[PDB]
Amino acid sequence: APSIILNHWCVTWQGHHFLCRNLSNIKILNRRNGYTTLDLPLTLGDLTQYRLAHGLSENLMALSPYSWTIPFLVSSSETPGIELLPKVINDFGTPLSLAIKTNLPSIPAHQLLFYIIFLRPSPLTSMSCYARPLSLASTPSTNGLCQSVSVLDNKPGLLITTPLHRDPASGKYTSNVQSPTTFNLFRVLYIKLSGEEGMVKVKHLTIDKDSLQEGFLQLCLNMCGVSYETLQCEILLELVQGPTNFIFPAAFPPPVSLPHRNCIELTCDTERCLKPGDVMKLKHRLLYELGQTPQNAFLIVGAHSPETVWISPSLWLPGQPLYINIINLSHKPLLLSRHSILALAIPISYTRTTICYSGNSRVLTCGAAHVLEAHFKHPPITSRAITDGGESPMEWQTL
Amino acid sequence: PTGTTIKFNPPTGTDTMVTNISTKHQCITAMKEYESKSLEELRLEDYQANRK
Amino acid sequence: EDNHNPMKDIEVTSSPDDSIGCLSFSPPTLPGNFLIAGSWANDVRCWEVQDSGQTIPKAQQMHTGPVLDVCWSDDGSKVFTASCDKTAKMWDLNSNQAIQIAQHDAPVKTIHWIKAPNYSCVMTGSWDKTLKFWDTRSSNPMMVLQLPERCYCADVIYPMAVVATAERGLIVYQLENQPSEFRRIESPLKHQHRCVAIFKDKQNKPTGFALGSIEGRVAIHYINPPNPAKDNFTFKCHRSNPQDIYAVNGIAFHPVHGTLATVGSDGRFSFWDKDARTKLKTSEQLDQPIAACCFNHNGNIFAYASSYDWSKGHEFYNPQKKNYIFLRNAAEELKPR
Ligand SMILES: [Hg+2]
Ligand SMILES: [Hg+2]
Ligand SMILES: [Hg+2]
Ligand SMILES: [Hg+2]
Ligand SMILES: [Hg+2]
Ligand SMILES: [Hg+2]
Ligand SMILES: [Hg+2]
Ligand SMILES: [Hg+2]
Ligand SMILES: [Hg+2]
Ligand SMILES: [Hg+2]
Ligand SMILES: [Hg+2]
Ligand SMILES: [Hg+2]
Ligand code: NA
Repeated sequence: APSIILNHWCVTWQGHHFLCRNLSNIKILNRRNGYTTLDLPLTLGDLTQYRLAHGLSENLMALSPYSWTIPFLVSSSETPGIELLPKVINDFGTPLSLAIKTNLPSIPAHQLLFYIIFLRPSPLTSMSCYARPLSLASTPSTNGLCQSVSVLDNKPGLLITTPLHRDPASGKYTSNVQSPTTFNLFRVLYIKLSGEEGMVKVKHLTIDKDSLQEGFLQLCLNMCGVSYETLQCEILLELVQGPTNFIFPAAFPPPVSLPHRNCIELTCDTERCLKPGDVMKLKHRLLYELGQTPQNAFLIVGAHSPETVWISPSLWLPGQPLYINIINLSHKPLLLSRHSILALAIPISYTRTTICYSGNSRVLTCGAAHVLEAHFKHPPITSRAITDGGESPMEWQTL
Repeated sequence: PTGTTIKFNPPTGTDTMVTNISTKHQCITAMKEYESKSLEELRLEDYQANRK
Repeated sequence: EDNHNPMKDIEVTSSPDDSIGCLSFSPPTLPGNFLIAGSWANDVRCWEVQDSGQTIPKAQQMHTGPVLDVCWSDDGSKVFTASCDKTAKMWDLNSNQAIQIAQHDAPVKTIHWIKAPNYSCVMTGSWDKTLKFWDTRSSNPMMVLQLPERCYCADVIYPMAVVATAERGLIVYQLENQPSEFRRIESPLKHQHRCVAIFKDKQNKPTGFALGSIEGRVAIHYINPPNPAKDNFTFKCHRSNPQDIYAVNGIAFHPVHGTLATVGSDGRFSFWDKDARTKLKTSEQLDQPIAACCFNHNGNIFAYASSYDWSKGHEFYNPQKKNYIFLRNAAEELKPR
């Protein structure tokens, strides 16, 4: 009902997602690698706050069930002859941009449909890191403090506080501590680092236990450009009883651009360059296995940014390398600035490329796999369209 | 005489606008017959007279 | 053409059968939002308001007379109620039990909760020309102040208090150690007083008030302005575009943006910027007066009640006309430009 008709488009709210439609003929120009790009005159913040009012909340993403979802631009199933690179919209200030693959010289008015759906990933409780056994001998002087503690909803946790010393060979920050409680799986609730400059940035973290059941834990942290000799560390862990769906060998940081959503921001490990119209099957270091029935995996999709990195979508399978398929569609070369977002790994469940979504059917398909309808299933919120027509002066007097 | 037994008639006046206009005051307590009572006072005594 | 809800705003379910006199949103100490309404059918009702826009009737208490004001305790466990039955009540929401806490010699028109460092009381203003303060346990008031006339409108933001009476009486009160008179102000409006709302400066400190009369005019008044002859002003509102002049029934400031809403006998609400001295919005015309309005603790919600206000006497009262409370998302429109 609440639409936004502005500059050849009209963002309407069905109740759980947005549907977008061109209002005039779109001429395909400067087609590269089969795709053309096209800017819209609307941002995610215009749709969720500035041009629509969703329920009685200040932002659609402030709603109980929308405060946990990933906004996801996805093509429509009723657009034959038109494909769209799907992408997460993980900022609100950048105008929406499309990547259209079509053979048509032009797209008629009202035929370029696409959605912005709200993806609720697999919960954090289905994923946890794994501590592998090794041959670890106790250090002659113990290095840190390990206190059992309760975390989350009265669950068994572990507060480790310790200095991390830089290995001269690897550059990794390590420490050996004696855990009072034994555990096989764990989740990382936070890492607070304190160097010479103060608060410090983390790439990955592993924890190894010893194979003599002694309770000795080896902490290893890979850092971003931190050159310091000693880091002061505080690490809260959740101890995970019994297997989860995904088992990782190393922990990764929470997503910076989607706080409190369960997904992995994939950054460029090695700096590389891309010529216009060129692809790259970049290989990421991340790996995972299954701990346990519908099937589970990760969607690998692009993100949104002023200079979009376009990502041809893929499904990331247990035990398989993580390839991130980049597709240069810009007129300039693209060098992959380190520590910046290349793709997102979103955990979903499905039943058995070209990611399309049907509005009537409540059906979202990645290739042949069928995403579980529950994931993009939210309650209908009655929102209104904000106009802000006129601000005339008071006609005012004084004594 | 309590309540609002006298018929309502909007008082006439004049104001300036931003130009010169005449006004009608659509509030019963602007009439001289009622100008010492508030709307809620008038309504309560109409209610106590079952004058609904 | 049906003009009951021209803006097509959320409509609260189980609305008061009679005209709605007053509206009050729960304080920020409760999680979520609860709306209280008093009506001329003697009752006080509570609805929970979700962020989705849905409303769930919670509970209801009754006076033996029309309910003219309502408000909450700071902590959100009590609702206080002021009635034409010359009494006020404290409604304990956990227990759904109401008890008398105040006795007046005429209808109680205003009720307010004062949380001070050294004392907590409820302040009642009455047509018996007193301002009284109850400690919610004793039958004897902690304090009684004599007003210049009958209490019409009243507003409290600790430590300030504004009271308007009949015959354009206007007194500002100091509340810091004990409630006490601070200033009687010669009225900036030439007509009957109907509503009043204190506003804060940038420090979140009370610095003045907006006053509304029956004559389509609102006054903006600072207590300590740098330049009174220029900084205190009035403005016209709730008029047609011969001009019809209507009464301003309610004023409310957005708790965060400091902009304000006015509602009037003309059936319209308007949004303003007392600083830019501009008008932000005027609604479409509802088919009956808007009697009361209210913002929630953060200003995401604007509540406004559509009810006859007796502005044309009893001849224009249609008791089969239904009353509504409308909820409207205010987060974006009340922000200044
Ligand atoms: Hg549309
Ligand atoms: Hg993990
Ligand atoms: Hg330890
Ligand atoms: Hg490591
Ligand atoms: Hg890189
Ligand atoms: Hg598809
Ligand atoms: Hg599909
Ligand atoms: Hg797929
Ligand atoms: Hg309640
Ligand atoms: Hg109050
Ligand atoms: Hg008091
Ligand atoms: Hg209020
Ligand atoms: Na090395």
